[PDB]
Amino acid sequence: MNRGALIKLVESRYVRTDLPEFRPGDTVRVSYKVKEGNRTRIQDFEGIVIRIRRNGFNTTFTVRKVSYGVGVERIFPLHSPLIQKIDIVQRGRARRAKLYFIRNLSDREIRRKLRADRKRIDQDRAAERAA
RNA sequence: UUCCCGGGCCUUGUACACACCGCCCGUCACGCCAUGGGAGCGGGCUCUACCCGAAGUCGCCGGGAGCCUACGGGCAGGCG
Ligand SMILES: [Mg+2]
Ligand SMILES: [Mg+2]
Ligand SMILES: [Mg+2]
Ligand SMILES: [Mg+2]
Ligand SMILES: [Mg+2]
Ligand SMILES: [Mg+2]
Ligand SMILES: [Mg+2]
Ligand SMILES: [Mg+2]
Ligand SMILES: [Mg+2]
Ligand SMILES: [Mg+2]
Ligand SMILES: [Mg+2]
Ligand SMILES: [Mg+2]
Ligand SMILES: [Mg+2]
Ligand SMILES: [Mg+2]
Ligand SMILES: [Mg+2]
Ligand SMILES: [Mg+2]
Ligand SMILES: [Mg+2]
Ligand SMILES: [Mg+2]
Ligand SMILES: [Mg+2]
Ligand SMILES: [Mg+2]
Repeated sequence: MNRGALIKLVESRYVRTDLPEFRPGDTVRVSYKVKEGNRTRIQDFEGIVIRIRRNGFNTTFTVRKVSYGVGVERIFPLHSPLIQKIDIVQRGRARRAKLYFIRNLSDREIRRKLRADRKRIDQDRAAERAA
């Protein structure tokens, strides 16, 4: 038997392919399904992805933002059915996979440390030319 | 005729005139009032140094690059 393939097989029913590719440092908008009262709604969480934790179907990513003077971090399963869509709002270029360090940085310092990833921005623009 | 008691005349000092049985000082005791000191406690104002920093004018850029061309330009946008 191949235990890995069995697991991949169980996971296959839940795997997602509709979400855009992004890297740590990119700024991302996650439209997330949420439950309140008496209804469910979609709430956008927009911020820098500081971490992508890979384990295939089980990979998760972490998005950090400042909300009314307070740092907030959300952890999302990359294949969650509660993510309606993810929008790339900016491409950042980091020089490491985990950006924990920006927790200690001023907004000004972060803006210096993560400059726009012009290579991947151009790529986005080259695509998005629809036939 | 020094002393005690009463008085008369002259004079002298007096913070006494209720007139020396006068006036009056301070502790202590009780009561009230205001202030000072006092481990500290609370608050107001202020000064200095540094960290972060909105809006905004100003200055640079405006390109791996968008839009308007009015194209040796402008706006977006970026930096300070
Ligand atoms: Mg396994
Ligand atoms: Mg199998
Ligand atoms: Mg909301
Ligand atoms: Mg942020
Ligand atoms: Mg849905
Ligand atoms: Mg006599
Ligand atoms: Mg006589
Ligand atoms: Mg006499
Ligand atoms: Mg005398
Ligand atoms: Mg006299
Ligand atoms: Mg007292
Ligand atoms: Mg006192
Ligand atoms: Mg006192
Ligand atoms: Mg005092
Ligand atoms: Mg005080
Ligand atoms: Mg004080
Ligand atoms: Mg400091
Ligand atoms: Mg400053
Ligand atoms: Mg130009
Ligand atoms: Mg400007």
